[PDB]
Amino acid sequence: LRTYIFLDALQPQLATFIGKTARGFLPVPGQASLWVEIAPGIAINRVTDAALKATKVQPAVQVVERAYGLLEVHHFDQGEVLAAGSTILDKLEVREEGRLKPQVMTHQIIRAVEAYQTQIINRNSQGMMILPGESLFILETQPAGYAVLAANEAEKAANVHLVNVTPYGAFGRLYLAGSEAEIDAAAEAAEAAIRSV
Amino acid sequence: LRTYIFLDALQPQLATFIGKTARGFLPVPGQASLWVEIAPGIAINRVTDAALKATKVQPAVQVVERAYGLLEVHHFDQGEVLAAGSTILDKLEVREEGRLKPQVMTHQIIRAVEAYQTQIINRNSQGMMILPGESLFILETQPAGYAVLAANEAEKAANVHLVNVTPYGAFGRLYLAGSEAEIDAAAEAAEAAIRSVSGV
Amino acid sequence: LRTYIFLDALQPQLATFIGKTARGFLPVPGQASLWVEIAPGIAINRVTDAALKATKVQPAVQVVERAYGLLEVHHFDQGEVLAAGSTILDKLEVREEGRLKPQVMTHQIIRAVEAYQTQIINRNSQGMMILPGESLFILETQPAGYAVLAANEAEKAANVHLVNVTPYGAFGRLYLAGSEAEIDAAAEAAEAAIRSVSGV
Amino acid sequence: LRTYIFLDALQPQLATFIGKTARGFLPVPGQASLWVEIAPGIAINRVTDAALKATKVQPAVQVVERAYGLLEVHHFDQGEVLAAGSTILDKLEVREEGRLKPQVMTHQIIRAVEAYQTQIINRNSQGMMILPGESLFILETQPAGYAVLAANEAEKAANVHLVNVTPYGAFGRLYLAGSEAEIDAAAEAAEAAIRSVSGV
Amino acid sequence: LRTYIFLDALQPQLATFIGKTARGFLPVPGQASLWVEIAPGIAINRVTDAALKATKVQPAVQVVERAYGLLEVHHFDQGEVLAAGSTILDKLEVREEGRLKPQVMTHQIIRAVEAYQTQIINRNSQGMMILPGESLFILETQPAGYAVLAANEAEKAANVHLVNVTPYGAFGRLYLAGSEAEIDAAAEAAEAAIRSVSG
Amino acid sequence: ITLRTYIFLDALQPQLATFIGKTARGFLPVPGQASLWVEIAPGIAINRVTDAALKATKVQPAVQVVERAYGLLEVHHFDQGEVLAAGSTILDKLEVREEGRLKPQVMTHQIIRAVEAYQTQIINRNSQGMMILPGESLFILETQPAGYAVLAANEAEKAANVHLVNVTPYGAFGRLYLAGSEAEIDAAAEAAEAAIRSVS
Repeated sequence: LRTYIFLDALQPQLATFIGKTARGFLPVPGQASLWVEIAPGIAINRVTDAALKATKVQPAVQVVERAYGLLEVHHFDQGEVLAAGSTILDKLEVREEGRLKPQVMTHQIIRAVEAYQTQIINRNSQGMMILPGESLFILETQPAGYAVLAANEAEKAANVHLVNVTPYGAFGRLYLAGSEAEIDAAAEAAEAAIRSV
Repeated sequence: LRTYIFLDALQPQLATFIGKTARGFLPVPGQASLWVEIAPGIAINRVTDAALKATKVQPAVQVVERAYGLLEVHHFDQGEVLAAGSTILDKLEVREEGRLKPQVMTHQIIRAVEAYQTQIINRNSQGMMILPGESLFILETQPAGYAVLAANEAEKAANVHLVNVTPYGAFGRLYLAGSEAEIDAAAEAAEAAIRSVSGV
Repeated sequence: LRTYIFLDALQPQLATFIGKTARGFLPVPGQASLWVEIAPGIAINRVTDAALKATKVQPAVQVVERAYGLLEVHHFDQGEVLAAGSTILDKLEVREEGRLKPQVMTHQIIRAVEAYQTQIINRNSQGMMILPGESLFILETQPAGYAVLAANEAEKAANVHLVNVTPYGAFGRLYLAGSEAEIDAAAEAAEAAIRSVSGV
Repeated sequence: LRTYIFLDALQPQLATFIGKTARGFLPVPGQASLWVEIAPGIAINRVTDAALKATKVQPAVQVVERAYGLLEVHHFDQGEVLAAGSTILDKLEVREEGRLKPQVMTHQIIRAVEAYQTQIINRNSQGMMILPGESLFILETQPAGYAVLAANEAEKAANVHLVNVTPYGAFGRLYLAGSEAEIDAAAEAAEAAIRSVSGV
Repeated sequence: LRTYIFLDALQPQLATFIGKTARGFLPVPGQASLWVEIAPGIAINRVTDAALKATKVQPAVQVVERAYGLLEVHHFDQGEVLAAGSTILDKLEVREEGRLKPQVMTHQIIRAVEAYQTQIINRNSQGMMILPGESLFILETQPAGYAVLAANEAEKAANVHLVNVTPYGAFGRLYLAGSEAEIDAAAEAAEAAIRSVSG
Repeated sequence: ITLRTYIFLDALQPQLATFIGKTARGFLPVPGQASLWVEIAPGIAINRVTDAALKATKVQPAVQVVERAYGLLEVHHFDQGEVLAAGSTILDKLEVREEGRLKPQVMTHQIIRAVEAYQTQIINRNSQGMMILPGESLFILETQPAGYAVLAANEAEKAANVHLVNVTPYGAFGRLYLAGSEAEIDAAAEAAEAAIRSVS
């Protein structure tokens, strides 16, 4: 069990980013959302099947990457999602606390990003544009799944733009853009959330 | 000469969108930008060559379509971009006014788009994401090259988000997202810009 | 109103194929499914919005192609889908029978396809694989949206494999694979379904 | 029958370019290569099946395009490929000279291409890279399938680089790069090759 | 030498899957098929060159991924393929047994997969589609190359559908779909095949 | 921060610059420009390096790749002083000196003489640079960290008449493919290996 984290309600940009990029059943803002990462990757199919047979949740994500596998299930009813999470933990025979604790590989604020840099960031991103002169928050977590918690709590806490989030792979990466003050608040919220796991 | 439109200064989102999609030298906001659409599209390489050998402009775009060809050249110095444009028009043996006059084919404001619909829009888009509940402006131009004018002027006129712009084909398509009030102003600015262009 | 076709229940392979290629809310087998193709295409966003604001349907497909636009909406409740259809027709200010009557443009059965040909078919397809020696049904419809009706009814009628279906463009194209007799039955049902559609 | 051209032996770069882009059985240099373009395109699967059932040829290419269809079949032995053509001509009730006689719609040499322009060309190309300062030959043929003859004979006659070739659509497009002298010879050989083709 | 496995005759779905996804000279059902995986990845070009210079085999696959390299060569004549393999081993100065023995990290049957889950599996797959209500066999091997043996032997033994096989990467993954009993017979034959190779 | 790669190229050779321009996501260079490559871990932290170089100099970035584990930056300018000023800024920022970089090691280096057509066809289908043609020799080089592969490419191209087939200077291992005559490949390989060995 690499990642296990429950989002009580998806913020609009995160839900929209998942919808623009994920392969599965799109979530909408406000739905509860549970994320589960495990190894080996292909074995996530066992987790998905358990959750879907037990509850009415819908999966936005089942990724099997080089080494790991990641699942998202969602529903407008928090308890329906939480019911799916309990089922998953029973199938895995581990409790919520047996999850790997998230580590922050990088947390940095880059002020007044130059146009040359935003152009490359943006060409590699599918979320909101970072525009020249905006501040950039970059967060790298390990394992990758927890990046969504940082993204959701940051968006909840400040007026910022979700540029990109990658909650799978060796490392989970998050890009936010906004004014310096809003990015400061978004960064504080994201970090306070990762450390609360 | 189908399209010959000079943008005095690229607005930030349009410049960023070009940075996301162009296959040439990426621009940056504030640069002057000339877009030239021609028929036949195979001659675009000769037009590009004329502009580049005469001036210091950098080309963000050269698209050879099934019929039409599109070029973008830019520079911070408007003089470089207009020098390139003059070179092009003189080679084509046309005057700027000889360009096709653009027409607003289709224009629609869709208020408070539902979440389901913002997903299909977003998955077909590379610009800003439209969020559920935002209003959507959809514009079609003929010829298609002029859609970058609608995008640039809309962004100048209103606090809207550029979701996507496609300035090549028979019709140029533009998608903007924002509040209803912002989209109202962006829509009018986009349409007023298209109709302000003299030509054939 | 180019295409307007109601599918009472999505067959498993067609629903799975939509799940593979659609950029909207993926459907599941057994759901009612309405497909709407219009000209001008760009106006599909207004059609989609009207259906989503009026009903609980979810959209699997919204394709802005070139001159046409295609929408799919679905729901397990046939009533919600029919309600969305009437909402669309009223928004378009047309009646169902005002749709273009579809025509079988081309229909072919290739018996016992060679391995060298199945490789190329499969590389241009996202559905089931056609295996060497299986028969291949190739269908073209006009308008293109009705191709999903041919696919759904063929799967209803025969034990065949959905290789690929493309219900957007000037002609809709369908590829099915299976034994000769089953392909004969699939082609019959697909062609009959197309001819059973009323329109102009 | 739009295109019917027999290439006695694929030249190395053209064979390599096909290997890079085709979705069938990759050829190698020196093999005989027959290219068949037909209308309607959807009938191409039926022509492919006839050729494969009658001979040992392997198909590198089968593209069904919005109007036309293109097939490539090849074999180390010219006879096999000629046998496949003989079968295709019999299946079509047409002779070799019943093909459309191709014509050179466009032919341009752009000398000393600027670095900015070679970038965009290269990002839209899968063959050899054109390097800054090299000359660029741009040819268009109609029917499009004959563009591979222009490519094969240009490569036979001159030390030039195949940048890209597209043998389908309304026009076949050929981009070559090299020194001014090499490109001059390649252009003349290409144009002569197309002129040497008989047909309606 | 990470993977070295010989398939006497490619089954139809496996051959077709290779044909739809591989970058190379596409094989056809019935051809003999040899798979070789090594590290360093880029060094697979030496292996390919030896096999092609010595025999008439055609390569369906030469993948250079993050870390490893994978080759497939095939021919209707098992003799050409076996001659190509021994040439490879001769050039590597290795014997067939010096290969890493494949492990079985994941092997699971998921019965009656829900439509939500099949839609995702399918959107990530290029083989046959798994349909809602079918059973799913999932198998992971290390090294990845050996997945093709499980696929070929599974298809030979049971009426199942090849959904996907990825014989390159850190781990070789196999997805089969079908009825539960047929999937059980397929899994039986696949697992027996994997653990029956020395190394 | 771990400084995996730091290497300065005095002048980009034509094929390398063209390959960067054909493949990279950024502001793409032209031949003759000075080029600095910086690879670090953690991957996303490359953004700090980029920011420091851009805020202090006029360099433009051709590359900022954040892959599975590492991040790679390229900055370039015709004035070597701008590029070296950017490099000094980066090193001062990272608080490391030039020689604190990970020393590159020639991992795999091999020449494959007279490559068969079956093999070139696969290599080419997996490559974006020049073609390798059957019968040409192939130089394959692996480097660790991957960033230093560009030095081998540039010096190999400077030293011999070879073709850049592909270079991947990011990932776990940096890989270089060159094609040419046996003798030209021999010289290119020697020049490439000597350069890598000479990095402190």
